[PDB]
Amino acid sequence: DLGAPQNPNAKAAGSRKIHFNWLPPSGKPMGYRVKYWIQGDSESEAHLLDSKVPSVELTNLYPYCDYEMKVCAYGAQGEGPYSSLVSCRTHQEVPSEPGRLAFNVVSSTVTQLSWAEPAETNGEITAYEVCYGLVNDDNRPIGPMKKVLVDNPKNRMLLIENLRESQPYRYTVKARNGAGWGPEREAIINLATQPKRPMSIPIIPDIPIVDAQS
Ligand SMILES: [Cl-]
Repeated sequence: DLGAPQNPNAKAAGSRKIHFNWLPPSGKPMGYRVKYWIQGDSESEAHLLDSKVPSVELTNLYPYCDYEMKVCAYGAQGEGPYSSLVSCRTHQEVPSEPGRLAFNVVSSTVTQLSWAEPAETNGEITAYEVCYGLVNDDNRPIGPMKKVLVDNPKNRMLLIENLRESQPYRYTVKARNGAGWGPEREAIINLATQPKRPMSIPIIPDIPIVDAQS
């Protein structure tokens, strides 16, 4: 009789891969079948992976995601029983870019900047960082970018005042999670060419409003 594979054991091998191994059972196993799924899913949603050796690498997994898996051996009698179930979480990976930058332009020197959360957070987002700087026409920076420091970096909007009139700026936003910073979303805009709309600001502490010429 083919026994259950023994000491099933899984470890994350990145954000998108898990290595799962086990000890061969007694009884002339000819190979193994691994079933794996996202913790919470059903077993018609389970993936089935064959292997000829007592380990596999699971691939094309979701970052920062709990998986469940188990493995059986097969041989002359067919399939033996499955191992006990093991769980393992993939690593976080940096988020994707934030959503496209939205500018609500108030005046020739003031604009609100906002953005959607990254389509793939690949973890929990703990901060955004906004940078901005003067550019010419080739998106060529004129001097250094500035980075904005704020009390609550999880907010997805900023008010920027005292920008240089009739001058284009590049703005970037990136997001951070436990794995670090992802790619930036960039936009280049000159407030002079934008239609203006007034906005209301509550007179309260901690409004995230930044002076562009510190
Ligand atoms: Cl990976």
